Amino acid sequence: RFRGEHALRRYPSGEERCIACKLCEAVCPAQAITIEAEPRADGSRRTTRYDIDMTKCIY
Amino acid sequence: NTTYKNLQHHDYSTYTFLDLNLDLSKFRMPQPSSGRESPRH
Amino acid sequence: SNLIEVFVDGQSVMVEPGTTVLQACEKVGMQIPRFCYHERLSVAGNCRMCLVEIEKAPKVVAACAMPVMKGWNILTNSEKTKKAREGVMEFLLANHPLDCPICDQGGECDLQDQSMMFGSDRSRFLEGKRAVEDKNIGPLVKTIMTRCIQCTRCIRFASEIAGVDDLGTTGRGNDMQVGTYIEKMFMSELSGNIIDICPVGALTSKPYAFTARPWETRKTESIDVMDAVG
Amino acid sequence: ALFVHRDTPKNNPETPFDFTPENYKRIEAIVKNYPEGHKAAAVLPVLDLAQRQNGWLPISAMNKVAEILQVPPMRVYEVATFYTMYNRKPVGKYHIQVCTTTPCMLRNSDSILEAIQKKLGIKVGETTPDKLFTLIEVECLGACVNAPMVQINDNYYEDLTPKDIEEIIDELKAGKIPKPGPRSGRFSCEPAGGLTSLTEPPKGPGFGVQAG
Amino acid sequence: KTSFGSLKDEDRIFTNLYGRHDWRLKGAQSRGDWYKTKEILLKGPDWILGEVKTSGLRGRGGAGFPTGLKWSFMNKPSDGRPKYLVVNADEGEPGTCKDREIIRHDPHKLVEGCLVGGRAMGARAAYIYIRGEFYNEASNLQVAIREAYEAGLIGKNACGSGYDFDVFVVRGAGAYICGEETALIESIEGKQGKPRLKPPFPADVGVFGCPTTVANVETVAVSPTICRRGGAWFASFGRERNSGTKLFNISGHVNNPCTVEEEMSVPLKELIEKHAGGVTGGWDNLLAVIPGGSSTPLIPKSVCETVLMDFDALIQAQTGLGTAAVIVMDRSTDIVKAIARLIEFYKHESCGQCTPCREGVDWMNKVMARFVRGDARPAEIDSLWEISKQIEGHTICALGDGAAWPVQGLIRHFRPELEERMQRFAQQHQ
Amino acid sequence: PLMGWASTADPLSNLVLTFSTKEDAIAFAEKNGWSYDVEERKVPKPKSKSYGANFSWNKRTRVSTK
Ligand SMILES: Cc1cc2nc3c(=O)[nH]c(=O)nc-3n(C[C@H](O)[C@H](O)[C@H](O)COP(=O)(O)O)c2cc1C
Ligand code: SF4
Ligand code: SF4
Ligand code: SF4
Ligand code: SF4
Ligand code: FES
Ligand code: FES
Repeated sequence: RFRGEHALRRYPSGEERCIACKLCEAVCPAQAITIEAEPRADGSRRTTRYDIDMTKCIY
Repeated sequence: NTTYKNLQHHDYSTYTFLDLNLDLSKFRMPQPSSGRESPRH
Repeated sequence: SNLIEVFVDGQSVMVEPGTTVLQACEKVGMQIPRFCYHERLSVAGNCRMCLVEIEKAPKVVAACAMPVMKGWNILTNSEKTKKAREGVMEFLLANHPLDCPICDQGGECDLQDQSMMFGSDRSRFLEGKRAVEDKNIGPLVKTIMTRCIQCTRCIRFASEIAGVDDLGTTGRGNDMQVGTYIEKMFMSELSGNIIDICPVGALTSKPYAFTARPWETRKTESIDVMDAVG
Repeated sequence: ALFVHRDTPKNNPETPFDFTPENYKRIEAIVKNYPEGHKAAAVLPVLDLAQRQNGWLPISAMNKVAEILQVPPMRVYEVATFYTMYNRKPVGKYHIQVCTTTPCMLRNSDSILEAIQKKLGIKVGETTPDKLFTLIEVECLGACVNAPMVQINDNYYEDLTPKDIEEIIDELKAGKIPKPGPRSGRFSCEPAGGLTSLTEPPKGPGFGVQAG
Repeated sequence: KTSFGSLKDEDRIFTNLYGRHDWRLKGAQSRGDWYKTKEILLKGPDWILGEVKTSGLRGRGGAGFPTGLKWSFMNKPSDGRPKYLVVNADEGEPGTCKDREIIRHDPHKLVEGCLVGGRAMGARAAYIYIRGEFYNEASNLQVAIREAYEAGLIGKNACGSGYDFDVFVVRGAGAYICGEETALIESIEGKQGKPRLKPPFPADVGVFGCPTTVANVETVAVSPTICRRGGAWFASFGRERNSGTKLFNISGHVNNPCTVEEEMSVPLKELIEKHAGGVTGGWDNLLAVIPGGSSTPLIPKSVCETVLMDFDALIQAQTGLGTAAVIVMDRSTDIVKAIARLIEFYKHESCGQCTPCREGVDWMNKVMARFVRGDARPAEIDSLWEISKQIEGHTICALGDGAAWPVQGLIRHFRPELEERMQRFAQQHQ
Repeated sequence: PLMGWASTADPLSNLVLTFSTKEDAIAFAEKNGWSYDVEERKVPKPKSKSYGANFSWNKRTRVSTK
């Protein structure tokens, strides 16, 4: 359960796993997460920008 | 008695209710109006 | 001088005749939780969340549409008031899908706030959860009718203010769709106001749809243009 | 069960639908039953008249009822989708409804269902590969003192058994509609044995009247 | 005090229940209808209200409010709006068969009762809401109303009085809650059939807004004989509070199932055996007996060895007596399957205003399906008890309470059979 | 210009001072020095709604859909 170098997962044989639901931006105690969301042409809600500062991140 | 006194309703067709409703048109109270002819006048 | 005494939680207050129980509880400052009462529309008794106990009475009455008799004494924090609220809340979250991440009213829902501050903690209802095919009300209003709680507040709003008469309940039992039967684009004035009326994330905004989240955007007072009313 | 219209070009207005002027005279009488100023209350009998003038009702019929009774159409769509007479999908000439809830089921209803099923072939909900035998099961029709019961169009059948099912279906195939009374004795709701209820003739006028 | 008795003929309220006698206005006049009715119309509504409150006519239809107090609620001082009488002739509550028989065989007694009820409160018109599934009997009622108007009997100068009065027949469209007290009133108005809230009672806001009242066909049909026969003679049948004659409809697993008229107070074993054959396989073969119909919890055998058929006695047995549907179920029948099909009935016929009955009937139907298959553990049957507590008493109408009662009666009385079913499925699946 | 954030030259912008009356608000704003615009508190109007008038006879408050 070691914590460090976080990265985004994706579905088994599929697309990105994130939703841009902004739960992680709401809970981030350093306020390091920056999310900007747009839906693509398919209609599923997605992102544009998901930026993390590793400098601010207390892990 | 042992003889069933219906079978008056044996030969009721489809439109008999509305035909009797048409036959009972006259001798009826004059349906009191209330301001407008409809809730949207 | 047209005064009636109501003891809200024991505390006395004078109230004009004809008003509801909920207006008296808001006259003392209480909020009885509610889903289908709205202070600009006609009162219907559909949602049943608004229940409150009157002392020396067997039944639990609906505070949205109850007039005031002489000398009440109203318990807003009694036993069966809380039991009725937790019960109605446990019914409402059954046929309501798991969409709180992808939903658009995720910060500003009412099921979430009232299921925090009034409802139960553990759930039940192992099997079930109906799903309803969504409609297309308009190209300005995104419509996911799976999240609908059938509170019938879009219909009362359309019929009594927009004057259009296009939205209708259809069906019985669990199968009560709320929408247009004839695939017709509900296109009229004040069609945008229906997204603030619908308290759950069913009738949501189309251009706003998946672009924000309401705990981040800060609020600012401002005045309209392009209309003489402002 | 398809509570969205989904144009389906046998529907999809305008489908040609019109009333006989004798039916206009009917609708005049039905609207004159109700008090003036509340003309919107005749939607249910006028829409029933449309159902019996055209065996299943299209969307042009609902629009025409809304035009005659000057109501918005959406209220007519609510009333047509709410009730159970107004079969919006097209049905056949005859329309079998097997009524089963508790006492119908508690007196061996499933044998009647399988007898209909193997005399006709097609299952519930759908229809035969022609018209006139749309089969559905239904909830209580109100004759619970008899068998699981058979409703054909505006006609009951009570106190049945699968051989009488075969008789009724073959005579409907012949076209000669049978008598709508119950079968196998007790022509109405009677104790079928000795008839231990009232036997003496009634007393007529003035039997113990007081301050009339 | 006659010790709870049994009925004897010449005191039945209405004969010709089987169609054996001539049905016409001539036949009704031979049987004894429309006799001295002008002196009933010309005596005053104080007399009719005093007679009905004196006789103690307990109201029928499943509610059980006393009829005299309701008709006295209809004595508002007269405003510029008229008053209506709505005769409710629906049969839901599967087991009923109650006033289908009256409305087919003797409609002239219904016209008796509606004229006396219209005079009783200054009413102006009587809307008779018949079930949509009763088309032949609706045509028979139209023939009766036609002959009533054609003999100059009612209409303008009703029975020679100076009191106009008319009767209209509204066919329904097929529902069960249109049989209620107020969704009936919205079904007349041309809306969809859904109930209203209670703080406007029908004595203040009713059919389009006029103060109306709703009455069952048994109460209406007994209402002329209360006036034309003796004062409080109707309360010489049974106990004192709940008194008179009632139809009893014995369907199900009895030999020759039928309908009878009897006293209100009557023992259940004598009711079942001595008028409708016997229980198939002797008296010991029966498993349970539900009185009332679908809005009443069940009665096991050891309770129904003694308990008579009265409102207060069945409330002391913790079962609210509905209307006359005294049906049985056999030892060799899955009572769980029968009650689960009854819950499927409530799912098919219920509107969806209230979130409690809608969501609760959803859960109770899925849970009763799983208990027919036996696919749970006893914490689920306790949770079924919890939801059947939470539905009852939080709705508009009494269909939610009626969906909560038989589930409660099943959990009260047939607990170990559910335990055995779930044990069988566990031993087979494991 | 490296990530697309919202940089600002504003220390005082992220403040909020929740008070309980207008008088103490004006007193604090005049005490601590800066300018102030005091807006108005606009209560909801006490209406009178009635289900019985939602089901009236001759009036135009006939909902026709419930
Ligand atoms: C679910 C339900 C079913 C009802 N079924 C009937 C019915 O079959 N017949 C009837 O006249 N009233 C029926 N009612 C209405 C009430 O019984 C109503 O009180 C009755 O018409 C008059 O009551 P009373 O005889 O006590 O005056 C029903 C009510 C509900 C809630
Ligand atoms: S926004 Fe954050 S919390 Fe939400 S799905 Fe994406 S990574 Fe997970
Ligand atoms: S409407 Fe409310 S409860 Fe439903 S998914 Fe959206 S946030 Fe969740
Ligand atoms: S769409 Fe929204 S406003 Fe309309 S009934 Fe459903 S939850 Fe209520
Ligand atoms: S309890 Fe159910 S059937 Fe009764 S009014 Fe409410 S939604 Fe309709
Ligand atoms: S607010 Fe009273 S029922 Fe919804
Ligand atoms: S259940 Fe079949 S007739 Fe009542």
